[PDB]
Amino acid sequence: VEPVVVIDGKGHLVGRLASVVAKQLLNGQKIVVVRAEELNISGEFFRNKLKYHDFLRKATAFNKTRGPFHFRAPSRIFYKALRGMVSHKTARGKAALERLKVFEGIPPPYDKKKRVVVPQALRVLRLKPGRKYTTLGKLSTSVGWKYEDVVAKLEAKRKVSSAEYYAKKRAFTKKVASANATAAESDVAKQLAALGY
Amino acid sequence: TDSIVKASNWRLVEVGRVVLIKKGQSAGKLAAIVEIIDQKKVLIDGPKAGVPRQAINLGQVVLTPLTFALPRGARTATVSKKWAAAAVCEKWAASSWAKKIAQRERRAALTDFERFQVMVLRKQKRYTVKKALAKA
Amino acid sequence: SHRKYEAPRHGHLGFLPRKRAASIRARVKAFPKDDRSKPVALTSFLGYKAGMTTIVRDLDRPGSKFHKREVVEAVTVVDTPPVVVVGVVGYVETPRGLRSLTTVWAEHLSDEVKRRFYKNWYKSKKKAFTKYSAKYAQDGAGIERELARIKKYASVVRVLVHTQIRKTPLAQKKAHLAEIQLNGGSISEKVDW
Amino acid sequence: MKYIQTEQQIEVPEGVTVSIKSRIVKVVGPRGTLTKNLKHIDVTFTKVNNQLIKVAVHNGGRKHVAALRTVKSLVDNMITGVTKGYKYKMRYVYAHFPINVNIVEKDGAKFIEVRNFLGDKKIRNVPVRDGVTIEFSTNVKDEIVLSGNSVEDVSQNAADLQQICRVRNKDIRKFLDGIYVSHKGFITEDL
Amino acid sequence: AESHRLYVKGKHLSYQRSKRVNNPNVSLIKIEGVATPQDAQFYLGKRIAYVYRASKEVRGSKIRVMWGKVTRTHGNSGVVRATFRNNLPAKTFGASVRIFLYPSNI
Amino acid sequence: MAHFKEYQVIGRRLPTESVPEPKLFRMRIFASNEVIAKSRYWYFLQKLHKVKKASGEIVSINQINEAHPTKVKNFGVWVRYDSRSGTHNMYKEIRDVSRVAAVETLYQDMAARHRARFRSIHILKVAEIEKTADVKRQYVKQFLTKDLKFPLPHRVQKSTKTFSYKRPSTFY
RNA sequence: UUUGCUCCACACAAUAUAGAUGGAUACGAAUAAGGCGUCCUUGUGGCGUCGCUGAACCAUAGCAGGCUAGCAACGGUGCACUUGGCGGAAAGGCCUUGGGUGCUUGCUGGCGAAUUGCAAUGUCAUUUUGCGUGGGGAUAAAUCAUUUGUAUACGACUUAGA
Ligand SMILES: [Mg+2]
Ligand SMILES: [Mg+2]
Ligand SMILES: [Mg+2]
Ligand SMILES: [Mg+2]
Ligand SMILES: [Mg+2]
Ligand SMILES: [Mg+2]
Ligand SMILES: [Mg+2]
Ligand SMILES: [Mg+2]
Ligand SMILES: [Mg+2]
Ligand SMILES: [Mg+2]
Ligand SMILES: [Mg+2]
Ligand SMILES: [Mg+2]
Ligand SMILES: [Mg+2]
Ligand SMILES: [Mg+2]
Ligand SMILES: [Mg+2]
Repeated sequence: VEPVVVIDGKGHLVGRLASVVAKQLLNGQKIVVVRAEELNISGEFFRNKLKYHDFLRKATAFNKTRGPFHFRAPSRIFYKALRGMVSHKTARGKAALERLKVFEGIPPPYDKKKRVVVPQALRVLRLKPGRKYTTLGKLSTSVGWKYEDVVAKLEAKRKVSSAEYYAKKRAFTKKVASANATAAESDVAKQLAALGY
Repeated sequence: TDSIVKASNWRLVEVGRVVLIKKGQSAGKLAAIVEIIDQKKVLIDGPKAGVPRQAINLGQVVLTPLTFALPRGARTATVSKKWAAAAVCEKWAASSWAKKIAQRERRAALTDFERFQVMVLRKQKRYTVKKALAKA
Repeated sequence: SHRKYEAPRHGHLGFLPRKRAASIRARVKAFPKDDRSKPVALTSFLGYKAGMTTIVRDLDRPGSKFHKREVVEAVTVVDTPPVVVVGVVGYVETPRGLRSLTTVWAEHLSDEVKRRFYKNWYKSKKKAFTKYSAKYAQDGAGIERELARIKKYASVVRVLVHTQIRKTPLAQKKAHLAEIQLNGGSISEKVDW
Repeated sequence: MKYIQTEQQIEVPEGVTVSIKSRIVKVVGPRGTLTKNLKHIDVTFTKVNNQLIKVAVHNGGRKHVAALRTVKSLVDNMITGVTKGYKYKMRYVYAHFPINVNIVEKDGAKFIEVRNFLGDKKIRNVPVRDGVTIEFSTNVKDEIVLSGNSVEDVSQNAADLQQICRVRNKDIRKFLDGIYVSHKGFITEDL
Repeated sequence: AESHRLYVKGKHLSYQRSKRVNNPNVSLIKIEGVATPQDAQFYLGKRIAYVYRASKEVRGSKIRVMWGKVTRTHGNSGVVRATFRNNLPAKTFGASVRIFLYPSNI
Repeated sequence: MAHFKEYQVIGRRLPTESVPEPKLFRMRIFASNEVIAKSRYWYFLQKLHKVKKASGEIVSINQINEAHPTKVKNFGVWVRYDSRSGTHNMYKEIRDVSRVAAVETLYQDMAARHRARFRSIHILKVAEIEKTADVKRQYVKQFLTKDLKFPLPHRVQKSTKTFSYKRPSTFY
């Protein structure tokens, strides 16, 4: 449908977002995911902290380097959920994984690009209300991710700019609306109306 | 300084609530809630729309803003009478909802020629509007 | 089976790997927390280790058996001729960590530092910084806008200083260059300094 | 079994105006203003008349319905806390070493300073929470009085003081020393 | 105009396969905008091209084409099965493919 | 077991020389088809009288439709079932528009709450409750109050496309 | 070490390609709540309206889009230039001024198209590199050997040398 699809991860459930990203890649669709720190996991914060520490004790006994790597960042916690859904040791898998980018925050050019959502991974649509869940940023920070403040800062700044942008556009669509309605009731208008437009 | 507590005013499942049936052999037809069975199940009757009096899952149906006076458990003859009395069809047809639906049905029926004509007209409408947009 | 007698291990595993360091000049991995109410100053200094000697002094330590008594103590001595400031680097915060935005340099550079930029000095045409030097000859536009760009951006500010090794008994001739963080106040005041 | 609707009533007195958007509650009255975040709950507030607000739960389970009443309570103690106000009284208890309690300040502090507890040379400090005022009660022996608009803040600041005085390494049946909450009530007299 | 396109876009997804064994004789094609087997019944027999490039000019072009046709529908989501004159190279899983409007029954 | 129909099944012992015209017993059976229904008949029949299919005969099999299929009813329901550790009698109340639909959800309920499969259940009685406030269990009584109305908060529309350009709304 | 290097422009030759074929079309937040319009006392405010999917919006006619004339408009848009400003999270992109210029399917004309033979992707994208030209621009270092010992099994390290 589009050469590139930018997903705003905020309010999405990790495994369900991962599951749909993986498939799109293997079908040849490029994906970049933004705001990974705003991602969600079901279960209360403590369960998922505990689950991370579970993952944290696994290491190669003779050399901790060869052993499993533990990435603390939100985008990387995500990439793990995703990479496990791809057969990543095959040329085909490595090919699909190169179609992917994950980001905490919304860095340049993507900030001025439109982003979309995935209704089948959306927490508020998916989780039954009252169930407890977890924000990826807080989880990561508890396991050693260093950058939560820097990201939140830059975002608050980015969010101010985007607000002006929006305001100017909402104003412009107010003129366009007024003009469109002054053309209403003319011939060409009523004719389009007949044809469903 | 008054109190001021919100609204959050929902569509209610109630006798005489009219619903748009979203999937089935009826599907796009309006009907009315007669009795109510449980939290997920109600009895509906659609006589004007040609939909058979039946038990149905709430999830197969979407609640509209429209309501009209109906006796709980009112039979089909009665329902048909109260419906017309209340003029719910013209009321629905007048809604943006219904209009949006009819609109896209028109679009789908378009002939390839008609599509071409829609294009020449948008060209024309665009010319004068963009004009007006530059003068104010 | 099991050790049969318990003893602590040998050596600290926090000092691994035990390998030659990447350079003779150990890196400063942390600087003091910045208090921006104080005047601008260096947080560090460079020097050379000369040796040690002995000292005698009276000890002031209420409660100690040696309170008010003399003690004799070993001390080292590091030779520290004045450092000289040749430049500034601004750093900005990013979700990937600190990165260096720009580096502005002084217009004139001692041969002591210029030496550091060569692996063969005698054969070289010594062209280092010659084109950079010219940016000053013009009204200074380019140098200001960098200096300017540091202020607008830049969470932290470091000075580029080097040692005057010629003031030292050493035979070396090739000076040592390093970044020192400025902990005095006000990022704008910092670069101004 | 998923009860289809159950609701509660919040009575509003003649001095105050409570306003709720999303689930954020603001109760403003003679003694001040309190606000509280209810977003963690899922209830629906409804105004009926200026002296009456309802809270209800639709299609709720046991645990959910249980949370209805406690929502009503929290907003209630906001209302009364903003009118009558809250007052917690505590007494010192010691069988030998007199407990010495002051109020010190460091860098805009207001700390509660407890000295000589069970003879301790250690100086204990509990911070005064914003919104609560501490007055050492005149004419009553070793009484301390914590008061404010917020039950939650007063009850907690009190509890902080009573817990900093816990007795280690003795039989706490025999050693009763402490600062204990001795009365709970309002600021305004009569009611 | 700007759009010259006479075909519907599609994706080479897989070979026909089990869990552990594939069948290079059959390719599974995802057709854009076809979400159900019923929708996909329209395309059966339509001819498919996979178009690609090469270094050696041959008949005068550097562009080559493998031809095939849609054969049956596959599963509930509107995927389609198709066979080609020679089997598709399998480096093309994920590659774009062209479904035409002929032979036409409209 | 399936979507149920209700059958009338009538059977008897084979006629003997000295006992021609034996006594003709009837059962009402809920089953998905006549094959299961006749089976069930002999099942309970051998639990009551001295017979078995081999010495008996099915006289008649007939399906019985709901008298008023569009009318809502409160059904009282009586059941015997086996648990892991014992066997037990129950009374539940089900509210629906036909007997056949009621038995459907009963079997679902017994499966869900008490983990009873179809083999482990006997329907003892199914009968319409004619006067309200003979209605006992309150998960039904709840629905008999006057002018009954309720909303359906937090609504989830099912998306037809993997991506959305909006962000959703649960308003209803 | 046979006229080398770099940036801009075109030219030829190769080489490729995880897969162009109208457009990746920008608030934020909440979801037991919101978007938009409007009024005002500028608020957790009054009133109106909307959703129930992007099935949208925008674009889309012309030899793959040729050669030409006019009208109504004063609009749109492409391109190279010029004005002022913004953006450092990876800014490397966004906005604005002014004249020039091409196109305009907003409307109305003149000419062209075949014989590619009833389909055969029927070739229009962007990667890297090489060889000459001529328009700007620039005129070094590292290594071996020798040497120091703050270094070292050998390499490596650290000094020094017109
Ligand atoms: Mg351990
Ligand atoms: Mg259409
Ligand atoms: Mg041991
Ligand atoms: Mg720079
Ligand atoms: Mg003890
Ligand atoms: Mg003891
Ligand atoms: Mg096998
Ligand atoms: Mg490739
Ligand atoms: Mg507004
Ligand atoms: Mg309002
Ligand atoms: Mg739109
Ligand atoms: Mg043209
Ligand atoms: Mg023409
Ligand atoms: Mg990037
Ligand atoms: Mg040249």
